[PDB]
Amino acid sequence: FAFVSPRLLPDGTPDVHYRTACGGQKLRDIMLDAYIDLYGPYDKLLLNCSGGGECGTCIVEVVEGGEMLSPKNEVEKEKLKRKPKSWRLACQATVGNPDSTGQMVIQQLPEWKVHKWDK
Amino acid sequence: YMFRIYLLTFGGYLRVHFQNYSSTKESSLYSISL
Amino acid sequence: VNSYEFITNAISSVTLAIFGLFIAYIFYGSAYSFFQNLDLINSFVKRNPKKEFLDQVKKNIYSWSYNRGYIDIFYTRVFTLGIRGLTELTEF
Amino acid sequence: RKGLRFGTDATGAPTAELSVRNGSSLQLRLNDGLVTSYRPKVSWEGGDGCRELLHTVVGAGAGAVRGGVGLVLNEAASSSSSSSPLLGASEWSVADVDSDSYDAVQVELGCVASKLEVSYVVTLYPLSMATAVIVKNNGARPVELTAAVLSHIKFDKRRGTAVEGLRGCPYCSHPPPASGFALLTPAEAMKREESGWFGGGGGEEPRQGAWTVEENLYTILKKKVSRVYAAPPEERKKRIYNTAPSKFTTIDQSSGLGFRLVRMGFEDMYLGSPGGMYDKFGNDYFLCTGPASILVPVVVGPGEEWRGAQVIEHDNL
Amino acid sequence: TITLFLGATLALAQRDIKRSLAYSTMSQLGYMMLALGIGSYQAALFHLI
Ligand SMILES: CCCCCCCCCCCCCCCC(=O)OC[C@H](CO[C@@H]1O[C@H](CS(=O)(=O)O)[C@@H](O)[C@H](O)[C@H]1O)OC(=O)CCCCCCCCCCCCCCC
Ligand code: SF4
Repeated sequence: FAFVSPRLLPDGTPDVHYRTACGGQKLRDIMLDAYIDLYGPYDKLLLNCSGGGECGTCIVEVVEGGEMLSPKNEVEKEKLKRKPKSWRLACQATVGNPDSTGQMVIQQLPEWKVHKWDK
Repeated sequence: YMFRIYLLTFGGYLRVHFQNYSSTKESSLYSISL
Repeated sequence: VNSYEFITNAISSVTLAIFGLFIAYIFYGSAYSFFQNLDLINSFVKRNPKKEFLDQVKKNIYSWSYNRGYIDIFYTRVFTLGIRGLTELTEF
Repeated sequence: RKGLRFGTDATGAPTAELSVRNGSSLQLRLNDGLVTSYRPKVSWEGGDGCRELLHTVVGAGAGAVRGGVGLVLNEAASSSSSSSPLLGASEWSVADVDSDSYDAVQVELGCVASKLEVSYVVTLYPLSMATAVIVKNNGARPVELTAAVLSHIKFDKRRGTAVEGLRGCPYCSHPPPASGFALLTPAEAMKREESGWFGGGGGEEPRQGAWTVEENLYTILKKKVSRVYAAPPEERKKRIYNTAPSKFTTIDQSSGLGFRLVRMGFEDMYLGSPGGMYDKFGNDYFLCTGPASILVPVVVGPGEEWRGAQVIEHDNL
Repeated sequence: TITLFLGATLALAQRDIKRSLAYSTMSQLGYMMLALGIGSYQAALFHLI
């Protein structure tokens, strides 16, 4: 159980959600399991979507549990020139299947947040 | 697709501001007091 | 009346037109209106069978359109990289 | 009296027309916590916006059998399952009104000396009203509560009225009935919510849930379509990391308006609707829905504080 | 009938209005180019207008 905790879409104090996840998949599918929104204001049909690809519209910001993810690819190094070193793509990242005793906290899509004003 | 464009950019909530992703309208409104 | 064959041809045309408009309204159109019945929408997520396959089609189609119809990259990796070496050759 | 940008008026009972420099205004009663009407600015052309709560007509004397936000607090009596002892029928004291501008106004009611110290804060922003409760307790033993708000929203036609955004909650199809939950209704909301039309979901105490019903909800099979949507009662709300449920949204396919119902500090959501025994309560449609913490007892402590706040955003200018 | 279908299937998922419009007008010029290739240009000119 790679226990995950989402800091969702900045709201007043926090906007935390909780989710118990068995590691092994990517971040995209493991989020779309716990039904928490990742693709910002991006709809089903064709907008930025379809997983493991180009556009890069999922920019999850990792705060806690960073030392449990797969290492960064070079597509992440490419599509994230604007990044602070913190966040990654999460559509080409995986959590280890053997890390069933992890503890990871994630803030969802940035550029729609006003935070680090907290803690 | 010609109607995809129209439905995308003329019907909705002005996704810049619709208070699910961005909060830039009213937050500093002093909720329950001391 | 109007030519029956042309009548039926125009009917088929506008049928495909309204079908395209309808799928567009289903996917992108809002829900607060009265033209997204949403009963079916409330069903074609519940028993969506081929979501494991369909999305891959997505993973293809978008990956194409963002790549601008790869023919564009072709002229890049052939022509403007062919002459760039041809000039070097005719220099040496 | 005191007043900066409104008037503490009286019509049958003391009230207040909390207003802002946008047109939106709420008509709060001072006799209780029952807000009566809330008129935001929804559209642009038309001078102002008008999509209020369902405010039933005056009845016996001063009436008040209307509902619409009325905070229903109680005490989970440590004698039986009688979670309906009292609202603490007592006085109500206005205090320390503030505005900070002409686009925000909030009143602070207080009630003490029978139960613990209860404070009630009602706020009006340029867009969104909000209700918050503080339940400061101390004495012999820790006491308990239910802390429910109801907020009977008005909907258009009962045939194109539904809700989006939940899609995932354990949904705990078990309703403790006769007030939604949390008896001591705001002098009226609805009574004896039951279903006798056809086969309704749930064995009246499941957590069938695992919702996975799609984007919409199509709440039409009503007069008992009412179920707490929170986490199950300690079957999963026991261990660590117990999958916090949700935050709400609404839809009405015949008008085109939205009213998000955010909860803060509460635990559940009472999506409940009539549509059966409805021709006795008006014309168009309505439904009672709000947050609370009632699925388990709410032991607070001997010298501690409780918190809870519903916010009605619309984001539909 | 090649450039028609090609311009058509590239307006998909292109999220730039001044770009999707260009893809659409190329997919539309496909129709004129086809109509000229069958002799009945008397309707191709009308479609262009
Ligand atoms: C139905 C079957 C069809 C099969 C295919 C048929 C294709 C026929 C047409 C070929 C494609 C032409 C695309 C032109 C794209 C373009 O203009 O790029 C722009 C670049 C700009 O240069 C570069 O421009 C750069 C700026 S930028 O990158 O362009 O922004 C600049 O930085 C750089 O220094 C500079 O070198 O142009 C070039 O580099 C090369 C120009 C193309 C040269 C073509 C020569 C003639 C070819 C005839 C082929 C005949 C085939 C049959 C023979 C019997
Ligand atoms: S991978 Fe690139 S394209 Fe596929 S979904 Fe994640 S972001 Fe959208």
